Amino acid sequence: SIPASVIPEELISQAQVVLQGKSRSVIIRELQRTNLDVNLAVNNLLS
Amino acid sequence: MQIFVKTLTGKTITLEVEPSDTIENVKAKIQDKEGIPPDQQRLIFAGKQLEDGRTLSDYNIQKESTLHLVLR
Repeated sequence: SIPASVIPEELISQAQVVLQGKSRSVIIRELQRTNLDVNLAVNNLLS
Repeated sequence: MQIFVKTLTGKTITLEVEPSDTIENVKAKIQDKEGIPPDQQRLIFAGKQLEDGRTLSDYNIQKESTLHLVLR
């Protein structure tokens, strides 16, 4: 996976703003799973 | 009643709606304005996905409330 430390915070923040209540760590894990495709990560977490 | 619909990248879509509008009605207004099929839209308010047949009333959506649009 891509290391957490290299994920731009803007991608985490985009997910956070939609997924009120979700932690950064859940979002980071999903972004790593989806190759930083934030749209796919947020869809995955919504479903 | 003006509301805002923010896309995932933080772009604002300003809409004029009524509290009695269903979520499906709101998706059709987004289709009209933005060209996005209702069947591809997920609308989120305070972290929860909104149900197509339920009105804005059922979510206490008010003037200047912000929804989030995610495409599926």
